[PDB]
Amino acid sequence: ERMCGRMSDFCREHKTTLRYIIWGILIAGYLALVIAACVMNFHRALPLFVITVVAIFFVVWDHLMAKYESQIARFLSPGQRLLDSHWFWLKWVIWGCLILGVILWLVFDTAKLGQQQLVSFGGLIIYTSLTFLFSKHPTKVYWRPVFWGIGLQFLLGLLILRTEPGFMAFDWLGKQVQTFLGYSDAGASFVFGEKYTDHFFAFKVLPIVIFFSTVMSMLYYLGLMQWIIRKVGWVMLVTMGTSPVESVVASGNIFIGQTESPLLVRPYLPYVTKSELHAIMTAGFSTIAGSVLGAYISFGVSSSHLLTASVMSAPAALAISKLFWPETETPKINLKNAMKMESGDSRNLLEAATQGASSSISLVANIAVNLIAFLALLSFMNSALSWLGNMFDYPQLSFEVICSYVFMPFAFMMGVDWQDSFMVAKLIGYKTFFNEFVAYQQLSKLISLRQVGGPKFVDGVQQYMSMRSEAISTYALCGFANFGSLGIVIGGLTSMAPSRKRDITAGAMRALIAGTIACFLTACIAGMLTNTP
Amino acid sequence: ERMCGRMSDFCREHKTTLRYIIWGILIAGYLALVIAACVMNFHRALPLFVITVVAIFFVVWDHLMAKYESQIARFLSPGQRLLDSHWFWLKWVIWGCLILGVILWLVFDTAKLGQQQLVSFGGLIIYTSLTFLFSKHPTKVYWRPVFWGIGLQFLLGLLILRTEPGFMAFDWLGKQVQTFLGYSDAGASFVFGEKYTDHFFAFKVLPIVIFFSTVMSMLYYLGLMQWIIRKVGWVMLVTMGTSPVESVVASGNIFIGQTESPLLVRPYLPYVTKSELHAIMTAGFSTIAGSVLGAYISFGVSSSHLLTASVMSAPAALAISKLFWPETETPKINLKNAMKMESGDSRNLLEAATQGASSSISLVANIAVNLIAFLALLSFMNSALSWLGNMFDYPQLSFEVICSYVFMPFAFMMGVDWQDSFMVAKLIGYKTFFNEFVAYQQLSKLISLRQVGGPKFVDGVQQYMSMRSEAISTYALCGFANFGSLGIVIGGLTSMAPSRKRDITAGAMRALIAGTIACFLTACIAGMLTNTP
Amino acid sequence: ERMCGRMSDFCREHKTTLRYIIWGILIAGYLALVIAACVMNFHRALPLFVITVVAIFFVVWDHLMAKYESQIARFLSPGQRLLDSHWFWLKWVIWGCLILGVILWLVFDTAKLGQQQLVSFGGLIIYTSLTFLFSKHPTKVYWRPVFWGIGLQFLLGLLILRTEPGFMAFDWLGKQVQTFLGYSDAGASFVFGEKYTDHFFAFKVLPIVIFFSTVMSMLYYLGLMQWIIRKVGWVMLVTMGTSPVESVVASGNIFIGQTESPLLVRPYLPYVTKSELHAIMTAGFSTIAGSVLGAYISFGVSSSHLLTASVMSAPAALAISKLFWPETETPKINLKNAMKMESGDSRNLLEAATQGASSSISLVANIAVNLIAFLALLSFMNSALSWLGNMFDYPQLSFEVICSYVFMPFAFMMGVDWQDSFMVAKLIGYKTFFNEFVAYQQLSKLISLRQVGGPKFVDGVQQYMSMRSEAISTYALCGFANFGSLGIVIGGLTSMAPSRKRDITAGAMRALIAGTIACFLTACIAGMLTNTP
Ligand code: NA
Ligand code: NA
Ligand code: NA
Ligand code: NA
Ligand code: NA
Ligand code: NA
Repeated sequence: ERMCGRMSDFCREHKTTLRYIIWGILIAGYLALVIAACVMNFHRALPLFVITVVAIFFVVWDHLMAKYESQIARFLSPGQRLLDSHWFWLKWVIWGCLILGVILWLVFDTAKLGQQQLVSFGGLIIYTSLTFLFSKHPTKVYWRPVFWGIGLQFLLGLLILRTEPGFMAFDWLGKQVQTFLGYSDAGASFVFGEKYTDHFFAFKVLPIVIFFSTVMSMLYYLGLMQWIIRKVGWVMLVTMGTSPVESVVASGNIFIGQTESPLLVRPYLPYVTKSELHAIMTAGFSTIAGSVLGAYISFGVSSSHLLTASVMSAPAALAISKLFWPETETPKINLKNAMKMESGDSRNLLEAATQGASSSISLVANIAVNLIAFLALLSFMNSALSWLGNMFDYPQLSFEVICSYVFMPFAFMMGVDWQDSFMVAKLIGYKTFFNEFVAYQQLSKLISLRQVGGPKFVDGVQQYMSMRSEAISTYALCGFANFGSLGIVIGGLTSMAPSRKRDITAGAMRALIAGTIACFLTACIAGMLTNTP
Repeated sequence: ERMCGRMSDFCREHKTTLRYIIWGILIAGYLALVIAACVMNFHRALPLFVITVVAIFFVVWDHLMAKYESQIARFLSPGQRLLDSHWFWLKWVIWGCLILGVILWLVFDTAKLGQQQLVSFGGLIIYTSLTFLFSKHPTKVYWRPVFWGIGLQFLLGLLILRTEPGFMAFDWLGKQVQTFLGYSDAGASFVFGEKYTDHFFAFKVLPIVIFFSTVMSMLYYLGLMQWIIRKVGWVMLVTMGTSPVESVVASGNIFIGQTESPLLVRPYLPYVTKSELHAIMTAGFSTIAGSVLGAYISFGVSSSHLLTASVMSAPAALAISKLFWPETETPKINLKNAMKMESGDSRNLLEAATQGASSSISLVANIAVNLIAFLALLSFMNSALSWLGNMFDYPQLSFEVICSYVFMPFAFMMGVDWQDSFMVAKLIGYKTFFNEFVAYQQLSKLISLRQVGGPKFVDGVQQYMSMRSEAISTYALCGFANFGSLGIVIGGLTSMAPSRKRDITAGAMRALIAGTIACFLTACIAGMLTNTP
Repeated sequence: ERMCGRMSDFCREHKTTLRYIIWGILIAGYLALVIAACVMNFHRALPLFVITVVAIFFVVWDHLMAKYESQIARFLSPGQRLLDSHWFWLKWVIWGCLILGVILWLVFDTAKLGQQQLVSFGGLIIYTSLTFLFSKHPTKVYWRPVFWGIGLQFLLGLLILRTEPGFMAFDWLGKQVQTFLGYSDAGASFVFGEKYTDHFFAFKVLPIVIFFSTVMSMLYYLGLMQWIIRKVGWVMLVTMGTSPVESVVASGNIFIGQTESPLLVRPYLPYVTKSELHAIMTAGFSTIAGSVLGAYISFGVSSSHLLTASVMSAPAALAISKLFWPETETPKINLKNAMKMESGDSRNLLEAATQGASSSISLVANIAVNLIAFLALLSFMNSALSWLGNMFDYPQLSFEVICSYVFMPFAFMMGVDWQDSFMVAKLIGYKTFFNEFVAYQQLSKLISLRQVGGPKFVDGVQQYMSMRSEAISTYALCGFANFGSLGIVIGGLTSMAPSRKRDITAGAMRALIAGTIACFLTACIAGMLTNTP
């Protein structure tokens, strides 16, 4: 077997030049297909040309920043030194201009929209002030991440809600998610048949959760999910001044659920502070997950708003966390260690597909059983309350009637008009005492009634509300914060870090309240930028 | 933050007087609603007045017994000393009166009802005598728990089956369980749709098991389930003279399944004797669980009888256990340690709801798969037996035909008439070789046919039986004793106490036989008190 | 209790003579029923007489071989010594006759059938030669198991495909499996109702997997599955010269899946060589399991071919394993230790039924979810490829079009005609990138279209292919080899033998490729023996 020995020596001799040449050939093939496509017809091939360009730019970009990091840094140092020399007097000029601009925007845009928009700005001040008064360390507050986290949300809103490019971008992005959730029907129509639509939620909606979970596991194997997380976590780290670990877990919670996002920093969890641990739990309570995103879109909830609320919830969570539990210790973990994300144990892309499908088995089982239980309890609670009410000639008493009054101040401060504030309060109740599946199922009913066009009042009962109030409700409800999830959060985190059980249990309730305040902050900014139709 | 420091000092200074005042205000609110209700209309508010009274009585009762325990005990000591002085001659007078009363009841009530009722009394003597002859220690028998356990069942039967108050109480109690199992439909109609009734057992019955499991976990968090268990376990402990640990696990098995009720005494399991371990396994084999109670009621099985059989099965199990395996050692665990029941790890009532729903996932999965398997095996066994029978011109041979003859003596001794004893024997077979889901599904068929009113015989084949025989069958079938559950019992108990694997394995088969005898004892007492229609 | 003491002494005194007499009475009862049946009517009782005879023969056979093993061995030694004396010149005579016979069979049978049959013989030479050239140790090849493993497949094919007795035997055997998969409907029609057929795959096909899994666990408790495995593993051990451990795991993989068959030798896994570990993984990739056999028959795939492919896949796997990774070490485990199979922990046959049902819960859950995911990915991949193709005026581009060209040479070498080789290539693709559920669902479509009788071409598109090509495809697709199963195999084996993780990971990819080559070897032998209709 001399030939077998020679072939071996060839490979080990020039392994780097063999495998690199192969990729280069593959790349040339792709580029040949693209250029040929544009030649045959450019307008038809435009989306394939755009994708190719943006990918090339980032590949080049990321390559340059990695090699010329030392040179770029020193080239920026003379400027940073000059600013720190004049910053003692220049800070009052920059602050004064920002304040002036906030006043001008209120006077000339918010005040024009109306009173409900001004009230939304007041709720932002009130929700923030209450977070300070009830802070763990009201004298230790670092105010930089509070003002940057609110400013970033406002900039995102302006771009996305108040410009055509950002509006067109997130309307397009939402329509792609709708098209993508239809592919699950091919799998659902074989396992459950052509009559799979006889059981809509079980045989059509839970397959979407399986498919999206499968896709997310493929993007983590490829390293595309980690590539976006580092980009977003760096913007928040360099503006807000937040620690690397809590910046990475916040950007990851935009796409990943609360029980899986701390795995992005699993080795370094036993050494995080009490404030970083609080931020890790707040970020999970203030966001949702991509696996369940398509389920809410299937109900009839706006895809654009869901995507916008999720992106705005990362800087809101860190701003409320750092104000509800500021940092009194010194952080140990550095940037390089936080940005490295130990990828899973999948040898190929088809093994990553099966691991994501197998992991979805327990998710869809718990979704289904919690909804059977919660909705049976509600039916019982409402029969008991009518039994009791009838003893005072008020058999209308319900869980909805009580929540319409208990949570109505929170909705009014988000800028919902008086009438609809009693209908939004009911949804805050469903989310708080049950979950956001229940709440979003009820909101979708209200959306459908309005689209039909029937009467708004029947026998003095309001049937549906405005579109602005459905928007504000979409942001307020976008989070995994509910009283029953407090134990699966504590347990899952202790499992990753058993040495910290004492600290985890102490920060979990404050983190759930901060999560709710974070989602309400997003709804006040949306409310102050949306007009009244 | 001086105000924050002052507010802190106020709370830590008078924490006891702050939280107590709050509860007192809440209590005054409740009482105000009740009194106002009765004022507006008393007859309508009666059930809310009754509930409030019985709760107040027990709260006061339990408070007095806890404080004045030492005084009450000594006040009873002069009487107990006098009785132990005259007990040497007074024991013959009390025994003679009891015997006389048993004879008078047989002559003037049982003999009037008929021959089938007298046979039921004979089966009680025969089942008990066989338990002695085949005892582990026939010379070590302590006879006090054998005669009290039978007497308590007879008193319960008289009260519940032979008085209007006890009959009305348990008929009312059963109708509340029926109303309560309808709330699960609100959850089932969303997850599975309006067509959830196209798949009755899977999409309507298994949601009842989820809902009841959810509710039981809420009552354990509140401490209401443990409060009833201590009351019942104390009556059996003070009459029968049974050990605290086996008295607590028997009363808990009325409400809790066999794999979860030993958790009521998990710390003390490595130190229980061989007789207490046998009793722990017998009690689980002689009872059912609240989670599956509503499933059998959905079939059409009487709710009152199921509840009565479960309560009577606790003193029957201990009487048969102490006769099949008497105590030859000294018990270590005392009363205070057995009555303390380490409650779970739920921080609130909505976390207790989700833990009970999540735990039901594996229960309903195993119920469904065991029924697919058992009913497919039966179809195969019956085709093989017809194939074989046809070789002798008897293609009617079946599993039912064989069991109608093998188990017919056991049914006749419970007081079932000759004809119907061959139909009850088939049900004993289904339970023994399969489970009590199969058996109760078959009994419900027979109940429906009788209600319809068709012919009782068609072509010489009896279609349905009497109502007394459906009652006796309801008691005989109320237990988790079947040959296939012997391994999930051993495994689950070893997990809790790995040091005792050797003892657990030695007492498991004797405990399964004792379980069956215990359920048959209940059916003989029901049979001797029920009249022939 | 003197009588209880005497009865005890009687049993302990003559326990062996008491329990043996009982079995003898039971046996006499069975024999009495059989003889009586034949007397009443022999032709009707024939299948019960045949079964009884074959059982008696093996019981006697196995008893004689166990007692007279030493005598038989020495009686054969003079013959074995004579052969090893004349074997130096007699080896050329036996080899020359075998070769001559292969030539005569090609000239006078294969060449008569046609060109597609001769090509199938060439593919056998080509697939085998490629396995050598790419071998791990091309200079260390022991050629005895390569020629015996191919010869055994050819003998099995001749017997089963080219004689009436073997054809009638495996057609009868397949019809019994069809009858047996109908009993699951009794269980499916109660859990899911009379409308269980509204969801065919979920509510009718997955109950077959539950029932077959239940039955296999009962046959392992009885020791009937281990009794067949030893018989088949001994033939391969005494002909091919393979190690005891890899002979036992190959025969067990005919009936048992790949994640459970190494449990037949769990204690001895830390001491197996690198070649035996490779063979253990190849055998699992080249076979299927009895639990999923009925699911493929429900699609419409031939029962006889599935059974034949499974039996032929055991000697093919060992022949390709020993050529792709020959043995360079010394094996430690001996025959007695490999043939002993530690049976499970079931105390009776009804506990073995419940353990097999409970184990099927995760199997049917993973089957269903992987199919929802794989079929949703396919729908997406095909829409993306049409989007891209349309940029060149070729919107027909699909995953099927690409696989019809990539895998067409592999199908042509198995002897599929030119036209149908593009349709078989699509199925090889489905299996490789997804699984054999997807592939067999697509093959069944093609079978049904042909049975209908419609047009074979519509608009230039071939709709169905020949019956010979459906046969060849049935053998090529009978294996659990796919890229996504590589991680559940590694993990499950490491769990059994954590010390070998390094070796397991190194042989897993070579074992998956060898698995595929093994299934393709079976299809070339089937193809060279099947005629063109
Ligand atoms: Na999240
Ligand atoms: Na949010
Ligand atoms: Na119980
Ligand atoms: Na019972
Ligand atoms: Na296998
Ligand atoms: Na195969």
